[PDB]
Amino acid sequence: AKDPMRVLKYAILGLLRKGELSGYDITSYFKEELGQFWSAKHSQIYPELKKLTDEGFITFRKKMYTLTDSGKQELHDWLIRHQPIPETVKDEFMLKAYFISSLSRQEASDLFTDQLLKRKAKLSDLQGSYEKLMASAEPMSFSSPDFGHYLVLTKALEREKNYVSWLESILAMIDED
Amino acid sequence: AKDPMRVLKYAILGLLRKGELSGYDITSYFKEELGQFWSAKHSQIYPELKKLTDEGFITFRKKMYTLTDSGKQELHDWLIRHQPIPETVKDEFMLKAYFISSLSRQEASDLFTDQLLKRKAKLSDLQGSYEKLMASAEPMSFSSPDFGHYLVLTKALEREKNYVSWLESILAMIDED
Ligand SMILES: COc1cc(/C=C/C(=O)O)ccc1O
Ligand SMILES: COc1cc(/C=C/C(=O)O)ccc1O
Repeated sequence: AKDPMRVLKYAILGLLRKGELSGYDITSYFKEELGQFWSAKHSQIYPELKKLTDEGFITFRKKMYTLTDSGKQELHDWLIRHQPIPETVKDEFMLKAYFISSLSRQEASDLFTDQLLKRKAKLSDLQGSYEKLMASAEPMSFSSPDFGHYLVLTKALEREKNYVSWLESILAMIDED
Repeated sequence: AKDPMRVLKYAILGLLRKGELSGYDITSYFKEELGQFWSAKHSQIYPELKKLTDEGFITFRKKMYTLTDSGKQELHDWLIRHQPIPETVKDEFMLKAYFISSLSRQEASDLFTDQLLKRKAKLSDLQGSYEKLMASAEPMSFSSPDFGHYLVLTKALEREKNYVSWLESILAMIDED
């Protein structure tokens, strides 16, 4: 069996791509933006940092961490590797939807309406984060330092907007004329 | 520590909601439609079936399995329970996108174009499954026996369409005028 903390490997190497960071800084990215789409069990971060140092991908000199040439190559190879798209992530709400025959029209309406209100609230939160990012002076483009952050935030916004739209469509079918 | 096979519990109870099924039938739903969004390690199915029988949620009389009144209540309580939306599923491609600063414009174009072609192919596959479902005679509605299947398939189609659209948008930014 392999160590579950290995899931943090490329997240850690990537965070270091632009230059040195303290463990505090790294831990901070996980507590903030990076933890929203690549959650860490915070107990795993320092141990994985140690493993990557010991494997020669990261060095340190507070301790300040940087990529080695080996680390840079390790991150580059992973970025450019093509992998099949993975298996669909288990969405428990969608398993419920699959079994909707076990609910009355009203029960189905209440289940879907609960999910819609929750997803609209999440979308409001993402929209806030997006507006915060976009409050920067430099217009957004491929060359912006913040382009990767823009990519993750716009993906999440589109994702939740699409979930909301789908739920509204189903509610209209549950509430057919 | 709890048993990972417990992830199959409500999938199994739900499959039995409309009446008796053989283990072959249950295994078949997992190999086909249900495995596409709620994947089972096929080694876990029979053991979980046994656990649910022994817990009194399912009975058997080939062995043919049915929900007990307890099982029906167990499925009902889960269906109507409201849970917070869970944490975002780790999408490794999106971690790469977050670190796009480590790629040239051409490298970024090639990465995103690979992902787009793969997602368009998956979408073609979902569209085929959708057309197969919709080849039934009875028009689709809340009251259709197939409404739950429609829900999972349309969700998946919308999901992948939205991913494709997002990728196209990013490719156009990578290829700005
Ligand atoms: C709320 O702020 C953020 C959220 C995300 C991603 C969220 C998700 O994929 O669900 C990414 C960057 C952010 O700054
Ligand atoms: C390809 O056929 C199917 C696919 C799905 C779901 C796929 C997913 O969520 O990725 C559901 C029912 C189907 O019949």
